[PDB]
Amino acid sequence: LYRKYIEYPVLQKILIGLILGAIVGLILGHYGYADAVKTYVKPFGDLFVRLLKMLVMPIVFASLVVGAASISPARLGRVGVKIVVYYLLTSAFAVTLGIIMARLFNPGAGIHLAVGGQQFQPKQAPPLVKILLDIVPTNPFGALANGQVCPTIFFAIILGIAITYLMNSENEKVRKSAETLLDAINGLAEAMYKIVNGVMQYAPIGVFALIAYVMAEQGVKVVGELAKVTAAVYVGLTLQILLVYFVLLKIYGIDPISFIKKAKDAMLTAFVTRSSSGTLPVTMRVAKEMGISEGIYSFTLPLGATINMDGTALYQGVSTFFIANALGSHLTVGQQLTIVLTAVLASICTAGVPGAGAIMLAMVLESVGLPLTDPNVAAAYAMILGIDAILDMGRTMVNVTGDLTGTAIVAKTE
Ligand SMILES: N[C@@H](CC(=O)O)C(=O)O
Repeated sequence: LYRKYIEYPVLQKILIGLILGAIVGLILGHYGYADAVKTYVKPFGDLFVRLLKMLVMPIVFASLVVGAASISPARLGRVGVKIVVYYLLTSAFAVTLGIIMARLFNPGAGIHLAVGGQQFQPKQAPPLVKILLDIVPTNPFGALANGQVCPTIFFAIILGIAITYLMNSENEKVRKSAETLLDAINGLAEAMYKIVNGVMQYAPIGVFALIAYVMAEQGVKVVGELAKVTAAVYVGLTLQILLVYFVLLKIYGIDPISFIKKAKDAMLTAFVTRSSSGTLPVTMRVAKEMGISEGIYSFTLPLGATINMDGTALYQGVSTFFIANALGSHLTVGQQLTIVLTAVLASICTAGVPGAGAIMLAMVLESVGLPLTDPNVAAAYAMILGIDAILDMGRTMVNVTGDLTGTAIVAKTE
């Protein structure tokens, strides 16, 4: 409780809890009595997970309403077309590379990391037609509460475009009312951010508890796959950086070395801060240094940062393959491309704050193939959750660099 605790700024603090916990969990004989560590520690971690889920739902709604309504109807045009194409193609290629890398490493298992035995293939997922139908909400509040992310996305975009056509109308009462509504929702969003900042400080203890249980449960071989898949992701990320950007910058006429030189400044703050939003003003400064047009970067940067996320999509595909191979599941081609589409939609919906990235994974699993209710699935989810902390660090810099690439390419064409 003592203030100095909250005064230590180092995000390295989290890693402290990562290390100190694992050691204790690693010591099976004198400390790692599975039953006692289980009963005592597990709830401290479930508390962190439970708290983490709370942040997700309203942030999506408020951020999308404000951003879409303020940004898109105003500038809507061919610039929007090129940007949308770029973002969607990048998401697709990112998930493609994640799949290819899971094929290359095969990180998931040497022997089934979950106990298997009841790995029997899951209940068949619905065909694509009903998935696409679901994207539109059968009822807004009913689907909002129950626990569905995407239809809230739809409804929010709708409401925002509506308001934006609205405020321009003549009658003053209408303009005033719309303004008040918008401001209220924006205030809600700011509040949720302020809460995120706080939760981050409790996070370390939860990391400590979760990883301690993970280590003490299975012991030595949980770290064999864990690092393997870890590297599988990191390489998969670097490739995305090298091939995608160097090609594009090369094609349109920027020498990539100087580009990354310039970006390193923002990438440092993205990696260590573990958050995408605060970098956005740093991104605007970097663009002003990069030689990019004001209206274009002012339109694109917020919209890209909220909408477009590629590194997280690769992380989700690779984590999905991890789960599948740990459970004792093997994925057919149709299921693979279905994962492609579903992960595209999930990366689109993703929130944009540190931990949220894991949560949307639960969506893809539920949308296709493996349901979450099977205990082995949650068991492996627990293993993922720990390393997610470090993986997010590189995912942040990847996403920011991709958005910068998009804006600089568009501006260079014009
Ligand atoms: N906000 C994270 C992703 C996430 O947590 O969903 C990032 O930018 O890397």
